[PDB]
Amino acid sequence: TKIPRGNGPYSVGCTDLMFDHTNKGTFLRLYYPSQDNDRLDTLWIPNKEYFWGLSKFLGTHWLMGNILRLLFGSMTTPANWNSPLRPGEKYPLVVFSHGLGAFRTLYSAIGIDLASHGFIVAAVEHRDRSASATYYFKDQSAAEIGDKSWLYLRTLKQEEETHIRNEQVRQRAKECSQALSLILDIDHGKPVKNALDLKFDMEQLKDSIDREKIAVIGHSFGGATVIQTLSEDQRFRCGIALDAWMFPLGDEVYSRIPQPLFFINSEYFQYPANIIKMKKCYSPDKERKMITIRGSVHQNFADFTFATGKIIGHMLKLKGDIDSNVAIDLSNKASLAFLQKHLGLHKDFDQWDCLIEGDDENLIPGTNIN
Repeated sequence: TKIPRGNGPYSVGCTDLMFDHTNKGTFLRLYYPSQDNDRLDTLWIPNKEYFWGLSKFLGTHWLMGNILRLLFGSMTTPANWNSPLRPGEKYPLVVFSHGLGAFRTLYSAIGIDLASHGFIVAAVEHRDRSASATYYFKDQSAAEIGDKSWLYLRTLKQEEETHIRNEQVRQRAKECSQALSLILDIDHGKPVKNALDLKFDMEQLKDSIDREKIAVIGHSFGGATVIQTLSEDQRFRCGIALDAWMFPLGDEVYSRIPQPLFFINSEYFQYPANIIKMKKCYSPDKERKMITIRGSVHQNFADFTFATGKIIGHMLKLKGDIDSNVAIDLSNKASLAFLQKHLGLHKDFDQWDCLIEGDDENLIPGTNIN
């Protein structure tokens, strides 16, 4: 793998939680501070149906699914699969929301970095038909046999794009809120039968969460999800929207977000109709920060920026002019300073306070669109 290891002092583990087993239950990948750093063996894209889903998203046919699976089917991401939770402290929690055509495992560079700095991160899989694929179980017996029911991205007609994208962002916000409720309930002793049979005992999460230090983070469709979630759910104390795609949001949302909100944009994705909606969030009674990463494209926030070499990266728009490792470091470090500021963490993340103001060779303060 070329997906970077976490830069923080904690070793990082990974597992999957589905509860309840149904299409209305919560599904998330958990990245967390590990007790042991035994081996970096987590499978990046762990089922073949996700390659079929990716293929349908990219508008290709049956054959490209099998090529992507041949290329990436065994690629790992640097986290200890089912490693025990590091005991004796309460961790801040991030709920993470993926963009259109993605699913829970494709922001491991972001999730492993936050975990290596002492966060638990819950990367949610959406059941809104925005994921390229996702699964659930029709009953408890199906969950015991591993007899998965698959759900693939919904292709939309232009006529319905406004209505359905707004219905999707509302469901997505409900899913971020449900996932938070699952983790907080486990933190306070709710017994849960994970619908997946994994060596990670969810009991370990008992009294492991710092309940006042909760953030929501998301990319693209996920950035819109950040804003919807903040508007509905004051348990989320701040939001970080990575290249927010603002189109799905209703105008009622902009006046309802008291929490601090951070926009981290790619230089090469943003456009005036998008930026104006970001600027409708600004108000002298609210904390809003915006930076742009110089030489970055949309995909610099996701794991596919690390999946290919420099030249094929640029050809496919998975990489920009900036180094993929340098982009994600600026994103993760800026995020850490912001989470230290607005969650009241007692760490050294304030060293990167300058990246929040866009003070780096590789950052623009605010936006090039200005």
